[PDB]
Amino acid sequence: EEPPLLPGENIKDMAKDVTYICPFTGAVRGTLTVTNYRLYFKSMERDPPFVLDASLGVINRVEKIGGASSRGENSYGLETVCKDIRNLRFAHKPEGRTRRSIFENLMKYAFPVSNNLPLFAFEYKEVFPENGWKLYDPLLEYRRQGIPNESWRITKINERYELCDTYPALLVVPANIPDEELKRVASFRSRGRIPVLSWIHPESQATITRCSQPMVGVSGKRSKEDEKYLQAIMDSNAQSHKIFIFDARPSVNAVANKAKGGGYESEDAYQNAELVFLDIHNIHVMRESLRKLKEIVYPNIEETHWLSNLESTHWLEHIKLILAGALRIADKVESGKTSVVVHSSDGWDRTAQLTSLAMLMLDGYYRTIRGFEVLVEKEWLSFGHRFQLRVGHGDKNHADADRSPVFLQFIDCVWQMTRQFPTAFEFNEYFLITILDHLYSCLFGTFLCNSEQQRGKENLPKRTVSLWSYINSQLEDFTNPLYGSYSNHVLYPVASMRHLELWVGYYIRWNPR
Repeated sequence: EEPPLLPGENIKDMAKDVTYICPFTGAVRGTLTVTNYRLYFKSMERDPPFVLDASLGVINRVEKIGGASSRGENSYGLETVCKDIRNLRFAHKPEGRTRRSIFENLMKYAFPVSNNLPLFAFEYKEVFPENGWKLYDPLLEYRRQGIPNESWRITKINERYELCDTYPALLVVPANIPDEELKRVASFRSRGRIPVLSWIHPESQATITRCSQPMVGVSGKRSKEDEKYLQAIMDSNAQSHKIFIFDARPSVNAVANKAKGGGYESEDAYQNAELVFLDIHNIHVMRESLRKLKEIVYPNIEETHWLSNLESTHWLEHIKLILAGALRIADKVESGKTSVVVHSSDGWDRTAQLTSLAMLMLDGYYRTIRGFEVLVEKEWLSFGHRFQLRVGHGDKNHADADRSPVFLQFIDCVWQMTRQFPTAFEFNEYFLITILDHLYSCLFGTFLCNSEQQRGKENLPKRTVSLWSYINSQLEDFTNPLYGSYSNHVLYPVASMRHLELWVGYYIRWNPR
């Protein structure tokens, strides 16, 4: 049958008598349709009609299966490798002459950018009541935190992204630090990502600042400005008992960076700071782990060695190290009334996972649907997480080594806390899954581009629809009924291989059980 079309979506090609080789219920012949948004397969040869509907943005690669030298049944066809923790395989009849046409169209519309075409987000013409782009207001988010105040001021030094182009326009720094100062520190911190305020404790004033690695290099080069800057962060605390710096990386990776120009804050250089390594691996290790998870989870799980196989992917270990890291950060702020500086190498992957998770543990606001959206727009989008690069939107280079499931791990971690505290969050699992589905779909412009500056030049608010516009207009679907009965507004999940579950709802949701 015909695939329901969204305003702006059009059919680009369709093939009759194509067979979908379901790993769960056997071959099924029907009609394959390709639009500028989805891949839609439907067969009336079953009751109810078998339907397969996936957004094209989830396709990684398209492979031709079989050739002129193939006889087996359903041996000639196509297979789409998906970001969805699944693969879709279809069989075509050579005499039907549809494969090539579908292959080319799948290649064309699933990878529009590689073909001088626009991401569907720019074609989507739907209109919603609520406007997701007006949801997050920096100046106001800060006002809610009580910023600025006597210890922290707002600067405009980067209002034109001149200080750091992968940072937001407004930045909160120590009240006693001048702009010419920031410029000096911006020179010592990789990519100019200087330490800037992310969150402040409502009562004690302990702060969570974020940044990238210090350009220390093989020779212990220092920065009077950077050192003074961190000192200023400490002098901003009443319970002024030193300051903690959480370096996301394993000790050996931090040293290896020092060898290439980066590094970490030494004991000698920063006398009033204690640095802790959190052992969270790089994007390459994370991509490799997810790959292994997919192999054992789809299509058929080998039950005899599920646990040992899961252990070998290390996926849950990474989820654990990330949560445990966020925990260490929240605890030091809450209980230790101590300020913490968070960084890694570029301060836009692991650093974003840590700040946002600790903030979810510390600020109940972020646990509300609107609060979470603000969290994502704040710590992830505005701060420079390279979504476009990490997901590879509309780009056919499936082997790109910059692609890594960083935001997915984050969302996975948020889900874990949701399992351990069923009444603490106003949103539900469906809300997180939806966020992950649209992270790949490219229906909304929310997760496009690699920095705030970029999203400004592309004028996304005026050319694309915000995912939040869709969500906030049907909150019923994304509202958790248990929310509202949680007094203690500080969460402390347990980061253990015994308390963390593999998110079956996302990684294994395709089996018709």
